[PDB]
Amino acid sequence: PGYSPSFKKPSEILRLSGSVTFPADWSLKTRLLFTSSHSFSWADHLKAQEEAQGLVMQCRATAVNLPHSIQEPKLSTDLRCAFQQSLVHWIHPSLPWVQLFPRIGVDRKMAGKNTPWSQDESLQQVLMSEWALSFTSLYNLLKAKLCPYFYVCTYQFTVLFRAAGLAGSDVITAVMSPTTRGLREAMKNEGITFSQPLDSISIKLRKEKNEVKLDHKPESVVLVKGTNTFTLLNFLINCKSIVAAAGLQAGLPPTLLSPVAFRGATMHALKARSVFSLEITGPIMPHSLHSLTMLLQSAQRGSFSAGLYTHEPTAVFNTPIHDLQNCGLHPCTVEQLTQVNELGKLSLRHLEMTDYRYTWK
Amino acid sequence: WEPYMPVEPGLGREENFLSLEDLLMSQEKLPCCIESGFPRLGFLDKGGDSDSIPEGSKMELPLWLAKGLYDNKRRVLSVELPKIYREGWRTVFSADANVVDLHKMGPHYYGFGSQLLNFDSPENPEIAKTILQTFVGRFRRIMDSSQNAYNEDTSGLVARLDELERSLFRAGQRGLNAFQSWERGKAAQITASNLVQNYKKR
Amino acid sequence: LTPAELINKLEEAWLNEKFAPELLESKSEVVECVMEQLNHMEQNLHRAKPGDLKISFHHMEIERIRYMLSSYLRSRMLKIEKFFPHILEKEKSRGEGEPPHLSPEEFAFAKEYMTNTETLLKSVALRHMPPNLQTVDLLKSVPKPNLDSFVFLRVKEEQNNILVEPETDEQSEYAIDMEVGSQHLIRYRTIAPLVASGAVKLI
Amino acid sequence: MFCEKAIELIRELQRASDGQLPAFNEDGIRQILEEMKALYEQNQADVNEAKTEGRSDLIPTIKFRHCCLLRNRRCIVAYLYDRLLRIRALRWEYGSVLPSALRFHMSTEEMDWFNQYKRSLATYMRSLGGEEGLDITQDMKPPKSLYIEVRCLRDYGEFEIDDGTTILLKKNSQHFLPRWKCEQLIRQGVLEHVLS
Amino acid sequence: AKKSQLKKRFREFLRQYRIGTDRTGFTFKYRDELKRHYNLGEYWIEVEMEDLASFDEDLADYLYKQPTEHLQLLEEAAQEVADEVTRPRPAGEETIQEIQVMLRSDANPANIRSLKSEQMSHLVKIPGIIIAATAVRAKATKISIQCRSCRNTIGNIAVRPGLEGYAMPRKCNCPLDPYFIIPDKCKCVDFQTLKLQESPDAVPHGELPRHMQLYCDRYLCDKVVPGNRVTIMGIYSIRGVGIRSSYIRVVGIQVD
Amino acid sequence: MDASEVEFLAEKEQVTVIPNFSLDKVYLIGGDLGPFNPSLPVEVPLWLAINLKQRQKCRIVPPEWMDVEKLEAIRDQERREETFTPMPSPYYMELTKLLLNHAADNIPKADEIRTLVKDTWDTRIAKLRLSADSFVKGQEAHAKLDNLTLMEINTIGTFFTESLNHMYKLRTSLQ
Ligand SMILES: [Zn+2]
Repeated sequence: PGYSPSFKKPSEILRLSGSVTFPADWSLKTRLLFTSSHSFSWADHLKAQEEAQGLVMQCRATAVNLPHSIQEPKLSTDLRCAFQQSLVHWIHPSLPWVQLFPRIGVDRKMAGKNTPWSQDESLQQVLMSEWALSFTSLYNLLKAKLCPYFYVCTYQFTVLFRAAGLAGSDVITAVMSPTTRGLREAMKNEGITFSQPLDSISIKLRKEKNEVKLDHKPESVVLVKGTNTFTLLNFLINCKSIVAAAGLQAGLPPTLLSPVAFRGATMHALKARSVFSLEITGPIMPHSLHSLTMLLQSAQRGSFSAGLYTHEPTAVFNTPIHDLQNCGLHPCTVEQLTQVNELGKLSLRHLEMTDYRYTWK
Repeated sequence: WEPYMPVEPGLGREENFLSLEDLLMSQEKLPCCIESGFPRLGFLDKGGDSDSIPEGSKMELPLWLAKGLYDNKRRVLSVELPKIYREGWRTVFSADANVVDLHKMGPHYYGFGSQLLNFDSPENPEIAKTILQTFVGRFRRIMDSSQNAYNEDTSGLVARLDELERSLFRAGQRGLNAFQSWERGKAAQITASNLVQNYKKR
Repeated sequence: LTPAELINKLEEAWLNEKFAPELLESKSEVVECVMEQLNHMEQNLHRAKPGDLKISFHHMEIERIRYMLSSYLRSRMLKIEKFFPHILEKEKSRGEGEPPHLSPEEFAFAKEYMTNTETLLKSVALRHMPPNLQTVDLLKSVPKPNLDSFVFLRVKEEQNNILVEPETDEQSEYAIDMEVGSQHLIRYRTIAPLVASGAVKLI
Repeated sequence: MFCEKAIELIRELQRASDGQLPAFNEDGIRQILEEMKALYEQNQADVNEAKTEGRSDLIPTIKFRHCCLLRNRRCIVAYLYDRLLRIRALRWEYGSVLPSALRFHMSTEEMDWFNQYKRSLATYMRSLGGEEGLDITQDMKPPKSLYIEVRCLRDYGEFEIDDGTTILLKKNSQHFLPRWKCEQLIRQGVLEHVLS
Repeated sequence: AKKSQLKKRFREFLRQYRIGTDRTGFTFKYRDELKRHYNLGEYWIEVEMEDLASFDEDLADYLYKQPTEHLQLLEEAAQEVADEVTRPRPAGEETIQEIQVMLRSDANPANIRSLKSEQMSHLVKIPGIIIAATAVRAKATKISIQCRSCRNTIGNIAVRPGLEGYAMPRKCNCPLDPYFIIPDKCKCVDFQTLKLQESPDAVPHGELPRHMQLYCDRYLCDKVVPGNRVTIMGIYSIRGVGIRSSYIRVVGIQVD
Repeated sequence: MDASEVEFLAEKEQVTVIPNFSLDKVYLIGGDLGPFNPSLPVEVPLWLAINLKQRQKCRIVPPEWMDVEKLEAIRDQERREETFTPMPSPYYMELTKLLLNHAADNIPKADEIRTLVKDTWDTRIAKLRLSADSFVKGQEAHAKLDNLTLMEINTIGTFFTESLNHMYKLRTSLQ
């Protein structure tokens, strides 16, 4: 229509054209990511009955032995109940609007929050008294072999009490990772017998320089053993540097973590979410990780991979140190935790299981 | 469209084999101690009369030689940090980073500081942190100087900047001039390249 | 596929190639279709009687499309010239079922360029070198693409649960839910498959 | 010590940052090669002495000389590659035929490399599409109009168009030619784009 | 009041002045300059006088004859425009800084011996050569006073620019004159005094050159050293029976 | 990506022109050009409109969003929300510049339009500068830049990305 009789419409041209078990890790993970070829959808949409049964089973220390392999995980009530049981821990301070697990080097998430204990003093004293009672009850539970271990997380250092028999030891132990010279000297003047395993006054300062080199660093780990743990408990309860007096975490008592109930405990749960991949967030203790691996071995037919994110200031807890049936742990977990610490200042970063064989990285 | 495209230097602990700037940065000398003597190499030391360098002597070897002869066993050579990277200057840098003169301290500060991490030392976690915080603290002034400076002598603003920061300044200045020339309607002219004009000057 | 969609695909390929640190997948089909359409339109314009405004319209359109095609091919050529050894090594170990990254002409050009560089370096320097030191591995000398560079992107198809900085837990927020039509600033390594599958456009 | 000549050679290149391919330095390369040969001979002699007569103290000297040799090779390789990079741009800026001024500063091997690069580029251009290929070198800026006003800046004899008629390019003369015929002349420096 | 209208007109001048033609393009000249200077850290601009005349001849004519109030209004308008151009400022820089406006023109310069008494409180342009200078002292702009007896506080008092003080109140609103200046609650700026000498050629035969005292403030300090030829634009003002010393509040310097 | 290329992408929007010549339908590779009837609107790509106006063969009709009241509303909205806001066109600056420079006798009240577009541009650029500063200060790894046009990105690009690359290299070296 108007064009010369050789013009081709643009569209016309185009028309024409392997160990059995992994080594025990005593560090505190903060996030876990499991990846597997098979589906993780079984750990979703848990019914009310399953959650109630899981909570009751955890509180009553019931051991669950799943079969060697499961082909219909979505129809297995035992597996989901064991999952809900494995996602339960106890924390003493119950303040829902304040983050409490990561206490070292966390100020962005602690900024701009309603903290009445920072200024008021009677409230701080009440919180301190309750914390002291909870700590004493937890230690008493540990002594009678009714609790395997528990963590104490201050805003400067972290302690780990272990029962008699765990990690190859034969007596109650205690590990303080970031210790300072002043704190150590204060411990010496109280009867505690510890042992680090890792101008004339100016000359004395020079001598202290070799001593004060690795302070505020993971190489200042301090190991207390035997009956000295009781005096350590009393000293920590009566110490004046556990609670910060200036900053964001001013007046907040240290956090207590435990796998079993104690006076003042608050039942908590870990967040699980499947995307195949499965994500679990929160304070991960070794028994939780072992139970999760035990469940996923049967659910995934012995084929999955795990990526572990670790809390660095608790990695030195793997430093070697050398009747637990009522402690409230699975016998397999007790067997695994009663080993000799192989890792040193190092934590697991990648775990892979193929054909029921573990190859940790 | 830049006609000439030389090989970019490699930031971090790894260099580029074909980079000219990385070939000059490693030339800078670094304090070293000869843990095991170099026989028949005493001719290098003009003052030394013997033909062999004795054991325990101290020399300022270039960075490339120190990297080549270094071994974790520390039986052939040991490395001492330069003065700028020790605690005394690190605290000064932590005080305020916009007041120092990183062109006289060292023409390549970030690159040499990163290369120092190849040699093992108990102070590397602090050196890396100091370098990162220095860059973070000096970024904002570089951005403001580069963006907001039109038709003005920039020799006063780039006299205290090392080569990486000078390259960032050039990037900012060429990102500003392009927009300013577009708004003034001078970006619609077909013009010869700078290389052709420079050749014509000869 | 209308010709307009072909032009839009050419524009998208051009923009994606400009901002990518590596050499993206070849799109030789679009190149050939555009070239054929331009070749036909040249004669279609030539036949028309002089003095017609349609001549101006079509010639302007042809000049407007040829520039885009030339720019895309020039970007590909520059990327090939900067990283010839790694590209050639990846092409040698190419597995069937994976889309090719080089058109045959580009592959021949890369071979010839590598041969020229090796011959020149050898003859000029390596002959007179000490006999022990006369072999230079170009796979360990020529630089490599920086896949950690930050890029701008616009999302076309929704993606959920995207992990930011997968190797570190220092980041406060590690999960990003990308919606449709939003724009983000993120590293190239994180969202390389999305760009490869066409779900994300680099602009 | 060593490598001084190589580092001076590298500095010479680094001084002229904006392309500007300088004259080839042959004496420096010769001296570097002689130094490398002497180092290799001394190193081999020391190696034999430590091999047969049992002198374990000579190993660090061998390591030192080997490192020096590696550095000397690295400098020469980088020096050659940078000159190749500078030479490549001449193909994309000064048309196809190189001016004699630039050629006078080029070595014979570099000239052979340039010719081979030009042939490969031409082959790739022709390979694109049917008939004559799409010349990538041209069309280096977004197009805005068909005809542009230009003015000569020097005498260039006569410039011919496909119509078979030449145009007498005299200084200070203006012609209203189409854009696609003058872009290369503008980029070379023979014409100047005149805007209203 | 008319002050608000004048301030609005100055703001419109700053926001709407453009340079260039539609054949090339238009660029706002003073808004861009204000943004660039404020981001760089230099809080000043150099406003020409022919541009202001071209925009609004009345506004330029009210600056050549009553420079004080009109220059103050121009500075306030510049501060408001600079605040609106860079409205989302980074954290910690919410407060807006004060802007100093310098003037410039291409008029033929006058002479020191041609300054009559009629041209008092008028903008003048006199060349000369600097022969002296003083140390950079401090001049207050905002002061706060407090009673000695009842400790009542009257803050944010403004002090006029130039060599002009502030008469302190007598009634306490506590004996007579109970008010003292609080030391730390004072905002100060730089302050310098120069001496301008008549040019070596404008001096008549058989007569020594005359002098004139100058006043410099804020970014005009430490710009001229003794022995420089300058062209000064400033406000002729006053600092025997009825005799008053006269100085020149400098608002612009062009070092030659 | 230079500003000329960003303009090249903005010269494909649709605008309405009123031609004076007469021409039948033109079949372009990117679409079909409507019949050209004198004193009758026909939508054309912006480059064609600019060429016709420069050759004195049309009369550009201003876009809908180019009104004083709408632009004032947009400017007031932009100076109110902390984050970026949607714009009437993805190429508002290029469209404003080209239309107001090449055809101002047809568009009425051009000066106020140019004064309001500039204010909106200044506010958006200040927000972008704040975003860049906050990104570098916090050592983040991701940012959500919604409703941000291409020219505003081009203003600060090739400087932000290189700074982030160097910061990342200096941030993960011990690893
Ligand atoms: Zn009083």
